[PDB]
Amino acid sequence: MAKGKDVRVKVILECTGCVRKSVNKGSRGVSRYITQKNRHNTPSRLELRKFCPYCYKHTIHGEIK
Amino acid sequence: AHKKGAGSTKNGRDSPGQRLGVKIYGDQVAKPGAIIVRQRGTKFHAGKNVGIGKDHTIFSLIDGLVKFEKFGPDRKKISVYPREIV
Amino acid sequence: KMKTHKASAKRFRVTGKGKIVRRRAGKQHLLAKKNTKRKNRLSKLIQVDRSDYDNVIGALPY
Amino acid sequence: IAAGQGASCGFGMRGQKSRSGPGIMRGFEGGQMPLYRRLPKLRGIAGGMHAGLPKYVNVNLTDIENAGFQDGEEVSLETLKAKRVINPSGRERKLPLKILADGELSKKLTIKAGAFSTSAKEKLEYAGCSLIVLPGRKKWVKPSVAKNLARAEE
RNA sequence: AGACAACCUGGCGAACUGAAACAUCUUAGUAGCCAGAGGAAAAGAAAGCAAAAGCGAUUCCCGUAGUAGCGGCGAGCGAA
RNA sequence: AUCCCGUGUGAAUCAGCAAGGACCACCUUGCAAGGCUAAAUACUCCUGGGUGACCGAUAGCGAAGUAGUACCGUGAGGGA
RNA sequence: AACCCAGAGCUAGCUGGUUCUCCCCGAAAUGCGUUGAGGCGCAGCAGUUGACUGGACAUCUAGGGGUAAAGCACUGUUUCG
RNA sequence: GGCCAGUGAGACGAUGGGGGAUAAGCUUCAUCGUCGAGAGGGAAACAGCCCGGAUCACCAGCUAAGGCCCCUAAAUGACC
RNA sequence: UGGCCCUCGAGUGCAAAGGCAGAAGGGAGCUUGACUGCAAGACCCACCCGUCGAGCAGGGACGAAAGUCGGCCUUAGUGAUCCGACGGUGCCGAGUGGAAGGGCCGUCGCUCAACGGAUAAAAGUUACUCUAGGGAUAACAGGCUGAUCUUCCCCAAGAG
Repeated sequence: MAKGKDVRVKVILECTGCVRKSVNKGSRGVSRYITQKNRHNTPSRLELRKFCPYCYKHTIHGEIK
Repeated sequence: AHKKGAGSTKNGRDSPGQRLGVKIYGDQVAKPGAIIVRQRGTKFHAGKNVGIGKDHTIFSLIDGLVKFEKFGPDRKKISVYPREIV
Repeated sequence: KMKTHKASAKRFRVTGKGKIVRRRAGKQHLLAKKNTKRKNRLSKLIQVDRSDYDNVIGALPY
Repeated sequence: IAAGQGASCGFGMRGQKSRSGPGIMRGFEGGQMPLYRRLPKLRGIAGGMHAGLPKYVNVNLTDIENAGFQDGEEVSLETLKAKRVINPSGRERKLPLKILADGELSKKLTIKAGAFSTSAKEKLEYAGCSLIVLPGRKKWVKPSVAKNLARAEE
């Protein structure tokens, strides 16, 4: 969104593992355990990074398509 | 809100910037000197980034912690009087 | 038989040696964004100096 | 005996009020203890264990069964104990349970009413019950209880 | 009717002050105004509590916790 | 939650209903919609006896000698 | 925006006052915060009590930080040729 | 480590630096000493400057700082 | 563009100090520890709090390998408490079995800046003034000091 003194918002998303959970939260306005912050405006969309969650180690991560 | 107008700087500071321990001493694995934070690891005192001549301590204690720019980083191991029995 | 401070009892918890082991701060849900290997070093420590007035409050509650 | 109060007369002529001018009237706790000292509260605030817990420690310190009605000389522990009892009168909790401690053990013994742990199994095996750790190789299913104590029904 | 000394039931109902500010809250449902009755009133043998053990009228005293719980969970109040 | 209500409505009714601090099932207990009921419990003008390391007429109740009089204010009231 | 009584002996980190005697030791008026800075809380400083070759002055050995001074290659200035 | 404190607007002189004209016993920091919580001796009289820092008595001596014509004790002492 | 002199006098995301060409400088491939759980020994604060950190346990990336990485050259880019939303966790859950709720793990909301933040929410006058105190906080004035002001004086081109 347009940056400036008016109506701003921290572009902070999450990265949930594929068909898994843990090390991440799922709600209306919540962030993962690592608390990732995208750019939104800047060409992004579709985030993902193989991280090591609770169950086992290293997976896929990266929610919000 | 943020103020603006005719005025100079303000607010004092303090790192601080001193030296812990010194040459020839039971320098434990603490952090000698450390004028600035983010100091990398060093398994000894220090002795670099300054006039010719390396520094050395009489006793060591499993690794340590000294600045990255001044005094350091890590090179040769120094420890007068081998810490061993018999 | 004195009005024991409640808002204080629900916080500290006298260990055993009469020490007031107060949990860390800024840990509750953090509310401080990311902390990187910081929220992990948050457990339960003990207070000093001022502790000589925080324990006297709940003298009865022990 | 009498540090010197009773009034304010004598030497140095006391003047109270800390001799400065704070709160001449007692009770004026300068700087409330709550604020500035009310650090994050989380460790304390809990759900509160249902168990009444009339005694921080278990029933006692291994003293059951003894010459007298202080234990009923039958090893049961209910509410008819004097020397050693969960409460001066007894009967006001839920689960008993007990561990080892001071005392020359007990000649006679017949532990009952739950209770377990090596504390009262390997040390109190001289009579009544004993220490028996149900193995986990017999059955293919997960281990059956951490420690099972014989003679203690449920 | 006593233009009724206190205690008691009922109707109505503050502030100062405390919350080191103050409109929530607390401080007082006290003080104060008014009505009635007894010398005791009020309450009282229980669609209770506890519990699957059983107790079992109300009221009063000592404990159980001034814990639990409630509250800008702040002050403060305060169960069973 | 429950108990007592202003207002609009308002079921069942004992092989039925309520309560168990949301609700629901089971179980258990108790069943009020009308009333009476001694004692333990509170306080005191006043009565009789007695007690008190309580004071002693600038003390103590304002009043231990015909003062809450004499006086002040319109008065309430204040008050040697 | 009263008079009199009652809660209010209200509140009053304000100010003033605060009534026998001897012995020993001995403060501070600073820091960190505070709608906080003529207020205080914590810490420093004082007194008391219970444990510790724990410390201070001086000599020697063993380092660094780099003021004064000086310099002024570099940064920012500077006259004559 | 534990119990009870007190005090947070201090002042001045020397020294090393910011403010002001390097003007102020002015103001704001650091350091030492004094006053402030210790007199007295000396600067005529000036707490903070100097010497010295008071358990007490004593018609007891010697000194520090400062002085030695008189006034209040002490060289119009010697040499240039 | 080529050759020569090529010496923090360049470049470091942004202020500035320090440091750096064994490069964090710059480019490219692979990747993405911008890792979880802990962590001897210490620094920084009255406290809260802040900062650094070898190694250990469970799994990966790069290189042949040794080996590095728990963010970005470092230092700011921020703010506790309480009330709450939501996931996980059979921890608990006042008759029992569940549930609601609470607890625990994880995250989010407050130019709460007067930002160690008193409220979810609050601007002015008072010459009608009143009360509690002080000149440590002003006005007249004394005093210290006194650049300015007043007076006098030095050198001296010139007017006369």
